[PDB]
Amino acid sequence: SMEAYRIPVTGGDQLHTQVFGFQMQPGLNSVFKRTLLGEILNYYAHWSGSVKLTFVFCGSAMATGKFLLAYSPPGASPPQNRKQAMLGTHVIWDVGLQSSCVLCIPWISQTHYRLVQQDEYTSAGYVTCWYQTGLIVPPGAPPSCTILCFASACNDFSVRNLRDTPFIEQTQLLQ
Amino acid sequence: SMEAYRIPVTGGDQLHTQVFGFQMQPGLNSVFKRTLLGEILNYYAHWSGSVKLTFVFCGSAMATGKFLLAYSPPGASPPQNRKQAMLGTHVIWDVGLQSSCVLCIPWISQTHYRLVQQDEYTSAGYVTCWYQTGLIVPPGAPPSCTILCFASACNDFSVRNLRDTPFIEQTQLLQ
Amino acid sequence: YIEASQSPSSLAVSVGEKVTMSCKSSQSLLYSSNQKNYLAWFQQKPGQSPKLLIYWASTRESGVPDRFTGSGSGTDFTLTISSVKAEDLAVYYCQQYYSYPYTFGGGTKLKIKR
Amino acid sequence: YIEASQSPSSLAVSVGEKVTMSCKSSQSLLYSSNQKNYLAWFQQKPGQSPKLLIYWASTRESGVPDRFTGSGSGTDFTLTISSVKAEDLAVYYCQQYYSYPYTFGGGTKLKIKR
Amino acid sequence: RVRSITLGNSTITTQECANVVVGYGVWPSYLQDNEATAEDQPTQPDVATCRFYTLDSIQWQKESDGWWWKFPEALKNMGLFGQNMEYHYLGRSGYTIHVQCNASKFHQGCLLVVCVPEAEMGCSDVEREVVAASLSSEDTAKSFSRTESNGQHTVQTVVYNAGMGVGVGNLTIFPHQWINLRTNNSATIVMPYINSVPMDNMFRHYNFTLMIIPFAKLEYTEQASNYVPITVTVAPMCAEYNGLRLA
Amino acid sequence: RVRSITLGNSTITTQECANVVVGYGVWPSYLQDNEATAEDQPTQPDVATCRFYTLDSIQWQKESDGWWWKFPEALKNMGLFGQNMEYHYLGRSGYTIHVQCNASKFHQGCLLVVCVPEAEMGCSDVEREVVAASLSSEDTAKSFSRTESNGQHTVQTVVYNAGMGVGVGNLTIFPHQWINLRTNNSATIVMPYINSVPMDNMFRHYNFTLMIIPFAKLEYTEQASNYVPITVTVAPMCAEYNGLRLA
Amino acid sequence: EVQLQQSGPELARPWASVKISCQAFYTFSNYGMQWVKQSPGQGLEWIGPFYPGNADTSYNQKFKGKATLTADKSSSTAYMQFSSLTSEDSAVYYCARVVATTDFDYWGQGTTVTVSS
Amino acid sequence: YHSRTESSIENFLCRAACVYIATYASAGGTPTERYASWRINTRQMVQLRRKFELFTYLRFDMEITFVITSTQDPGTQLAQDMPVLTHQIMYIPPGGPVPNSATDFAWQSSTNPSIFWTEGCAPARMSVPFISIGNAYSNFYDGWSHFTQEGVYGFNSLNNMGHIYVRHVNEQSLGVSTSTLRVYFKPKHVRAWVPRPPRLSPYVKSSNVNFKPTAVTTERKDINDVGTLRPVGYTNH
Amino acid sequence: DMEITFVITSTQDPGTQLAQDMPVLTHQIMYIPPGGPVPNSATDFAWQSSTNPSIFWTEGCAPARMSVPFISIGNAYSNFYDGWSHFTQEGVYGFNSLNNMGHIYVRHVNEQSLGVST
Repeated sequence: SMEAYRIPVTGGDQLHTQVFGFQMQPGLNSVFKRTLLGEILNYYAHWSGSVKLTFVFCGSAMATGKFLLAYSPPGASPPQNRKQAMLGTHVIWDVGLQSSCVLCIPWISQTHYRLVQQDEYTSAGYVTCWYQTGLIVPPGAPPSCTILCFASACNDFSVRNLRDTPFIEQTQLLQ
Repeated sequence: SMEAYRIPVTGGDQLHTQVFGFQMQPGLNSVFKRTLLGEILNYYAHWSGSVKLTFVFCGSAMATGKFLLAYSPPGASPPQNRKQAMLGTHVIWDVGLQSSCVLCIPWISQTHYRLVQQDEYTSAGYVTCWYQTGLIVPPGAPPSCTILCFASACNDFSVRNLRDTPFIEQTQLLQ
Repeated sequence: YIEASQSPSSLAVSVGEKVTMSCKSSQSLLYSSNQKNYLAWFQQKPGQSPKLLIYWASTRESGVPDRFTGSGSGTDFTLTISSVKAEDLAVYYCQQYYSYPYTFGGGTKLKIKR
Repeated sequence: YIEASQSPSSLAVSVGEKVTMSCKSSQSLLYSSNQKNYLAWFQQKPGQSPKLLIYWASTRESGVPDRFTGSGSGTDFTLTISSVKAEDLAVYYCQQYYSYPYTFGGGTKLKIKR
Repeated sequence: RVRSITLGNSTITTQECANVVVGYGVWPSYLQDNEATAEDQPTQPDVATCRFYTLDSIQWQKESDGWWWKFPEALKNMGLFGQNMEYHYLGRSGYTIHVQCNASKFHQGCLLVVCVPEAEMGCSDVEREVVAASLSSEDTAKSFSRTESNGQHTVQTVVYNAGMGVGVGNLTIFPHQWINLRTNNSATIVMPYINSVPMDNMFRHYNFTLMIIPFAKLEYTEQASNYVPITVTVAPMCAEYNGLRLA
Repeated sequence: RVRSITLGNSTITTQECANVVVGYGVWPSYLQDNEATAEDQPTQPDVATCRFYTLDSIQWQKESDGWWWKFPEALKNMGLFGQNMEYHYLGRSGYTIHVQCNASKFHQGCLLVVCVPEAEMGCSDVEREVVAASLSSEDTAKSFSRTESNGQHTVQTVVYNAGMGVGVGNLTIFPHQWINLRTNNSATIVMPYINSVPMDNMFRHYNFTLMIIPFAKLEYTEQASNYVPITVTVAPMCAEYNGLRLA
Repeated sequence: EVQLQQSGPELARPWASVKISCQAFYTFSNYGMQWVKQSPGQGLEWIGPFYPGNADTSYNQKFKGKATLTADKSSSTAYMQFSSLTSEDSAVYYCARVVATTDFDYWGQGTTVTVSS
Repeated sequence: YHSRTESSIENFLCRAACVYIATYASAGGTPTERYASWRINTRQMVQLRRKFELFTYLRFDMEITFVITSTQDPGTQLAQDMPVLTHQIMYIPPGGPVPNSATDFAWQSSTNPSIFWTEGCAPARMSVPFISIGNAYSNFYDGWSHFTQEGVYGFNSLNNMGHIYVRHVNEQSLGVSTSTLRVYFKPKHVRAWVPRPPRLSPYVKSSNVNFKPTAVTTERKDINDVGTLRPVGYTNH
Repeated sequence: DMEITFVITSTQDPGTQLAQDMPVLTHQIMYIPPGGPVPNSATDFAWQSSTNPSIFWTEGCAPARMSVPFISIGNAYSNFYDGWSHFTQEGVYGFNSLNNMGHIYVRHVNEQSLGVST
């Protein structure tokens, strides 16, 4: 369905619940492996660089609120509540002053080349979003909104050891 | 055992007995064939140069005595008593004034290249050590000590005709 | 919170009959890096302190009789006793020590059938 | 390590007679900044889980009958029961929660005299 | 129109062109060599203390009365600032308070945001004394009340006396700002360090109190959001602590 | 005559005028821009890593055989160095090893102190394989043996083969020093970073092994100390770690 | 008066890992979880505390280097691992919980770990 | 800030790929079994198709290498001693005569370059330049063949490359000699234009762009479900 | 750098149905880099992979030679490695994955109907 892309933001009164969260591993994570970046990266056995994320708030022009975007380094654990997320690396994004928020996830790794076919879970980094406050609307605006997420490449990347993609399966010849 | 390296120096009253003695033929003599010098030389069919020896006295700082180090040329016989050793080429080493004694055995040979696989016993030269006096210690020091011997290369060597070492025996392939 | 469900009822069988039980966990209990299953089958004598039977689901605790054998890989976890006894009356749990919190099982009374 | 010594023997008295006990601690158990005594008198029914009587030596636990009164300041710590009962059979400890480690007491059986 | 601020390289905030109130006229600054009653030169942590700490949003409703936060207690559990509070003994820091509301053009109301230094508060029973649990939670707003409180160890919470025993209408004497939803939507207050000694303990002394009080109640129509969210952000400025090393 | 060294402002050490051996001729240094196979610029912790870490003393007796320490594992629990080992992923550092004995003029003996890079060791049962617990303890010396070991997963500990399968008499090829109690009393070895990659994991890779082996046994008289204490001190030099911040 | 459960008593074997879990009915902020050793011969001896909200784990010197502790706060299950298991360590392991910095309020249910070699 | 030289179009598209494997006999039989034919196209090998259909327009030269391996055939009247086997490989440009049988006249046409190859030497190679009327090959064409808005949809006549035909030169009287051909294809001096999103659905037809609806990605447990987790340990205490 | 030379010598095989006249024998030699597909049988698909350089050689000529450069991720081969494969301080001891050199696979190109040719 088309509901895959729309991150739902509900109104009402969500105290400090988590909006969304995922792990930063393009090419291998189920979220990123089918985008342009992941599908280019899948062709190369070795790759490295920094990944740029953009968040856009599709909602009424009269809606106001805040969100907390938290990023944890490769060796850490995802925050469990809002207070732990605040004490780490975070940015408070206000959807009244600004409509889009950019966030450039960097690359700190022991070697100089990551691999698509690597077993390195909980060693890739996490990005989560938390309800700093609720969504406030005047009488007449819809109470629920949507967030759209874009991911792409930063200035610096390297790729090595070209290899066949795993997305195509059949080795049969057409006709 | 580890007692291979320790040359024993006994106290008591040794009149003029011999401490140690050996023959100067690296690569073939049982003493030298397993050191760094001998094991490098064993790879080469032809070799020549001068060999440096260092003697170190591991003993109490309160011990005093003398030793006589005698070297005989390739064509001669090893000295049988102290007087014959004195009349040849000798050095008197005092372990009270000095702790280590260096001795550079030279190379006088008819051709210009010796061979590892040569039958030239009693034509290689001998080095012996004799009790010039006894070992004198104060009350409280141990009466017996140890000498350690180091052998190595001098500035000038030549090696020719690389060949397989005899130390490895099996021609079987591992697994 | 991660919990696990034991069998719906007790053993409720005769004395001297081999009993097989299972523990349904609500999440994965295998750490792929070490291939270790973090769960144990417990046993508490009524009125005294509890004591487990087998830990890691593959290593029987020292001093435990050979009648108890724990198995089960991944989310499922089972146990078998080839000789049930009337003096082994206790409450059988399947406790997990994988991550916070260390939640217990559901309980299993050794009832009377004789 | 910090431990405490209970009375040399059990109560060993008749049923219905008030009993007084003391717990000799091996070190000070008062924090002068807060004037708090970190020790409690425990009670374990044989075969079940233990349960204390009074904590802080001056605040009786909620739900505890008025028969138990804990006292003692500084190293010493005492307790009194104005009515001993035959159904209160347990093992009485005087456990301290002042600092690592949380050491227990010595034990006190409620024996039979009737 | 809009401006972005990046403090600590980990925090991003957005503001519009609005008036800012600089405390009592002075700007927060480090301690000079003129004033001191101690020896060890203060260490100056600024890498992580100077970043935006966004507190939880609150809901402004029709029957709400007001809220207060005690500073510096409000940042006890907030990241590295709390660690410096725990590890050190003496401390000094000024703050920058941002308050932002999110209301459409169809709502109405009027808020007063003040910063009261040394806001000692009374008790409900005039004979007893207050306790430390009723004065302030860690980072949760303490609400005022429309009617008279009757607890034993609870701060009197009648809104029109502000808990300090003075008329609420005269609170404008302190550093303050008005958030009128008709025109304004945000307020900023820069508060320096105010005390009679150069340094003091964080856990012992409450430097000041932030009070948000609505004078004009919130009103709206049936098909509209039932509340208005208020967001408060704090960024410490010029923090100092004593020294832990031998002379 | 005597010299005092103060590294990290928390450590004091005393030495006498003695010869120092600088590794393979090179001196420890930071990573230049020439060599790299990664992107994030390394962070350089030097405030606390560069200080003297004195390990426990050992007793040299008549029938002792020798000891070895695996580096960098030997500093796993040693203060801030262990924290950097745990928190980071890649690392690089050189070391300075001080070895000091305390023997009177009436004792005698002779020690060899070597630094073997990549000292892979065999097993007692030639069919099985060694485990990580038998290779090295945290910061406790692992002893050699006079006779042949017969364990299953234990490193062969015959002293004259040094566990590596080579003659112990030829260990002088590596950076080394001789401590002859007749003349010398201390040794110093400065060891740079030696590997085929610029950075590697601390817990995965054993950079090198420090071996102390007596060739001349300890001898003394009846009314004398039964042992000689040996003290080993390590001070990391030019430590680097990867970066934890976004580009 | 809140109940408390655990993994349960299982008949184990020597040198076989036995994890004794413990359920929870509270939160995980500045509280504590620990155990004891219920053996008539050895009396009562603690084994190790776990502190939710504090990230602190300690062991007794009598089992230091032998036993380890782990827990998952979100999963509400706390582990108490043990290695080099003996046959005389059998006890009715009680799960003790403290909702305070210094107290002992709620006790466990009881689990047995007796083995037969 | 490491190198990007491996991601260029040349280093990405100039890898030789096996694009055809066929067999043919050297003696009596059905005539269609005595020669091997192949129409040059990039739409039959799905792995190479997915690489060429990242761009809308392409321009390159073709390098073709033929690997030929022959063996004896079981039966009666086996050849006791045969001199050598020679093979003829013919490239037919678009519009040239195309054989309908072995031993035909089109095999001797002067407009068809041919290679005569003897067993034992190095594999035969040829190179074809950019042979087309237009200024580029087009992987995707939206339109018709005739202007009546009817005909074959998606077919362009401006990207024909010819045919390859292989047969046995020798005439064999004793026995049969089966042979096997493998074709290795490589683009050179590649230029590409107008990049496109890579395909998601599996291929169903070599001539069409038809497909079955496919999910946009792989399923996940929950929106805030990060991948797996780690158990408590010495670091986590 | 590696230089590899292959010396191949073939002879007829005793049995029944000996070949009376065979044209020539051709051999295929394939070098598989680290991470390339590796055949599990003769007449497999990996034999026709475009990433594996191959040499086709006919009987009678000079021996075939190839040269491989320094193919590795690190900056050197290491004869002795003290460490583990995983960072858990467990796995295979003394094994380094930075000094893989590939594989060499040799087979007969020809398909032989009469007799065997070892």
